[PDB]
Amino acid sequence: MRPYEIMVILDPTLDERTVAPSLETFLNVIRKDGGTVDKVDIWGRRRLAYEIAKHAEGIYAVIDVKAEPATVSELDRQLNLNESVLRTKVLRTDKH
Amino acid sequence: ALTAEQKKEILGQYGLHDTDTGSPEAQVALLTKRIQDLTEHLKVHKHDHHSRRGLLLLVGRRRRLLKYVAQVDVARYRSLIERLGLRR
Amino acid sequence: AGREWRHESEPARRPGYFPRPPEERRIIRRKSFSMVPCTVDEAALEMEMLDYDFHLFTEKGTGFAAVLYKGGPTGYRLVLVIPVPADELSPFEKPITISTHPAPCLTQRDAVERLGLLGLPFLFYIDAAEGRASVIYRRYDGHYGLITP
Amino acid sequence: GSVIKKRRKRMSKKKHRKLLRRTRVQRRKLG
Amino acid sequence: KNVPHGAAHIKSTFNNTIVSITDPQGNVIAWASSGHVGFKGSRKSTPFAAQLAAENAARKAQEHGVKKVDVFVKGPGSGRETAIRSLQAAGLEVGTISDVTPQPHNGCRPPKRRR
Amino acid sequence: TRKCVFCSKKGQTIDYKDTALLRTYISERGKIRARRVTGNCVQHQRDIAVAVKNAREVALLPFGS
Amino acid sequence: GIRKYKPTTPGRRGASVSDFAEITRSTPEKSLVRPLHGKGGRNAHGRITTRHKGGGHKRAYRVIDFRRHDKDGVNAKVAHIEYDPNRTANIALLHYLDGEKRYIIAPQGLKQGDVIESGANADIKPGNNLPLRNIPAGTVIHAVELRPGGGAKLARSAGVSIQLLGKEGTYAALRMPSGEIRRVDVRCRATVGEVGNAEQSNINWGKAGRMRWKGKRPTVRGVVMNPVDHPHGGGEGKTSGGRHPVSPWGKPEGRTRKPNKPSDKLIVRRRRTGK
RNA sequence: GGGAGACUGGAAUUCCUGGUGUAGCGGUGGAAUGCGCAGAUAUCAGGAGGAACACCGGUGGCGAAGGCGGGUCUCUGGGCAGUAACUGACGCUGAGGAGCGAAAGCGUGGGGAGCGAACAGGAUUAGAUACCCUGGUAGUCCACGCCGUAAACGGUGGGUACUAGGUGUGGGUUUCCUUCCUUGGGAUCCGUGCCGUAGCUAACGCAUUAAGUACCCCGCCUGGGGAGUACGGCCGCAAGG
Repeated sequence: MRPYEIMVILDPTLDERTVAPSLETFLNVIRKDGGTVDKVDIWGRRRLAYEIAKHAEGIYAVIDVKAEPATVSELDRQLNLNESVLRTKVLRTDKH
Repeated sequence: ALTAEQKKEILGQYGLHDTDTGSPEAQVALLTKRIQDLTEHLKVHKHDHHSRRGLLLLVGRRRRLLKYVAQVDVARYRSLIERLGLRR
Repeated sequence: AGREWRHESEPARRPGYFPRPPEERRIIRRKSFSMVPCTVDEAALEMEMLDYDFHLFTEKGTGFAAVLYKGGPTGYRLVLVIPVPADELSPFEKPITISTHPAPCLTQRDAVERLGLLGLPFLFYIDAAEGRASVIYRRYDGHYGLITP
Repeated sequence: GSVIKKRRKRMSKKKHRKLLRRTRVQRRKLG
Repeated sequence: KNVPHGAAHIKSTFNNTIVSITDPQGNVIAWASSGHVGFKGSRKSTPFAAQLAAENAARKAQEHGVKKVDVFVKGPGSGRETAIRSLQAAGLEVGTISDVTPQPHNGCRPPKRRR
Repeated sequence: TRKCVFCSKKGQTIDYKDTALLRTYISERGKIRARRVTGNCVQHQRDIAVAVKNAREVALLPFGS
Repeated sequence: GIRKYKPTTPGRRGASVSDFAEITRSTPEKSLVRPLHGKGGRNAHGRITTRHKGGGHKRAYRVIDFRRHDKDGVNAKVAHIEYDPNRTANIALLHYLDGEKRYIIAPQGLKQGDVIESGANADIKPGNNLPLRNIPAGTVIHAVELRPGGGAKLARSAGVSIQLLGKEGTYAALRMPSGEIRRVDVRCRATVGEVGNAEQSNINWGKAGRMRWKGKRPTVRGVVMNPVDHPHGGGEGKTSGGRHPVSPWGKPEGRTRKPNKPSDKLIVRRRRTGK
């Protein structure tokens, strides 16, 4: 179980009041995999430096997870598959 | 390489006493475990030649240690070979 | 262009100022000599003994900031913050002409960029933040000389 | 050292390579 | 048409200069080239040819209702200096100067060196 | 010369999230400033470059504005 | 993979055979097999319409489910992978959770014991079937329909895949295996992933016997024919036909697609040759 | 920037589509082939695709060598420092042998934007099978395999001990100026440069990273051509080694 930091940018059209619950469900799998701990922070509706997928503004979410690499990869695959997620980026908050 | 717990368990099972870590039996056991792990890795990545060179170095060191053991005490060499499955 | 050197190879074009590339160019000369109102002839005399090609003053009739410079063989040239004809301009005897374009409004970095991409010996402009006149020239050490009120 | 020796060696090697190119098919038919 | 405010695109290569005045939505309304003002061959790489082309483009934009323009220079320096000076000198007010040169992030292989 | 503000006892950690700490290290054209003009040590210069590139990848800094 | 025969006999010199590694069972499902008899290339009049057909090993037909539209929301488990003689691809046997068995062409990488789901709520793992509206752009699909309900028609061969470029309005632009770009309605279902048995095309058949077993009669060249039989026939000694190449019925070479077909409006750009 | 795998980011080139838009564009020492007038170049918007990763970026890091930098994740090798707990000479070298081995090249299957052997024209020339210009196929790219060569060079085999120093720079430990911020300075271990003693050399030069003083092991040389060629043999699909 290693710590990870996932930064996601979502399209601005969807309402912000649904970002926190919906993202919650996206973590449910990694919650039920191996007893993992999550910390979700949301600072969204910020204009991007460059246009991403015909969009200028985006919602930024930061998720601090402590989980197995396979679980994090599976979660990243699901997040990329979703059509309401413009981009994702996974970092390791360890020495790496 | 191996984690601390695997090294501890290998040393406890193969070490002559509860403290030694550089005894040729313990070194041979650790090298054999590392060799099997590296072989399992290389069965997937066939083109990782650098780790293959590292494996060759480990194999040579294990062979030299077995040579030293067989030169010092034959019975210990036979016991170690039969216990580790080490062909030679 | 630069590789290899021969006897007849074109000599490198060197500006009068020391290079001092954009890296640590800076602005380390800020004169504010005179802003007492003057006429064209008085401004020309203040030019001549200062041995400076251009000079920034404030005009008598307009009350506006202006810059005079040598207009080459045409004589002298006068540039104002807002272009006005000669009649409003205070009477003069030197043969000069007035630049029809107005001094534009732009920032410090934009002014440096315009000076670099336009290659003029100076740029006269109304500063965006200050809202007043300013003349930037490349100095004799490679820095930019920003003359402010 | 001087490149004269290298010039001699490259000339010899070049001539041998040209000869091999000229007689490739004959060597194949006799070999 | 009547477009009071537009942009100026100057492409100064090593052997030609092309000046185009553009309605800011990106639509070219009047363009003059170095070879369009009577030059041909190496003669059109000179700064004087750039001056003539810039003046011609300035007039061909001025009679179309263009008053104030902002310039986007581009290309290795051949006549950019004289191009902007001539754009100003033909009665066309210059708003801003921007150097937008396509700068690759080390992409594509350049042609082999000449000798 | 200049001081590696990170080797000091008050050296803030280098991250790709805090955008101001990186904006103070890139030129007005968005390019990464050289090491000599900054003065930081080689490890901190490399960390700064990596953070700048990551922030560019996550659309936090312009790609040469 | 591919297993190469040793050159023991002149008929086995360069021959090679498909290594049936993915096949997990040697028999088909008895309830999904229908009778099949060879036609010989002869139509309802008994006349030969397609030449070079006839003979060949007897084969049976396994009912393939090209219209997976009923079991939406019902998961299936891949029970076996079998060999279908009527197609180049291999077929997989599904066990739906309700108790129904079906046949589908096995996609690339599908393994025994995998879970196959379908419908709008399905995942994007290989083998899942879902309408093109729910499939994100850029993915690779196969067994694509042409009309909303007609069943899979495109990208059914072995190792063949279709790249979904993008969706606009009610139409999705697909890149066919031929390289041709076509639009199709978004209601058409598609299956995710490439088709398996991609290495099948590298088979060297060795001898005429293998082709005869596959059901291919020998093909006679036109220049060795007589002028009554072929336009290229006749002449003393070997010849090139003495005339621009033509079909045995005289139609000259060139484009034969009938112009102004109703489907011409749905084609973005045709395939290209010699580029 | 040690290696492998997977996913992915932006600038730029090319092409396609749609606007604005005209008569040139392109190229050179100078021009002409060439592109365009059927709407080129230029400018804007959208789309597709391939390759390489500007700034950081250097005589700086890693690797036995070849060599290795867009970002993130997974797996993995080596090195250095300190403590010195542990084994107790287990070390060095290594004929043959095995493995790795730039680029080019070969085989099967893909991909193909830019560059580009071959090949076409244009130009220069007395002649141009070239240098320069316009096009351009293999190839450069990916997967699995072959070959086994380079100015594969530091033209300097591996290990060890000793022999004045001075000054850059990378990594790690610690004492004293002490603000303890500061390349403060000192000490020490491991790298990587420059200058210079003794010493060595035919000289140039090397000089604690020896080409100095010595010990252990291996490879290689015995005038230049003929020739790394012929014959024979081994390997290789072939080129060839």
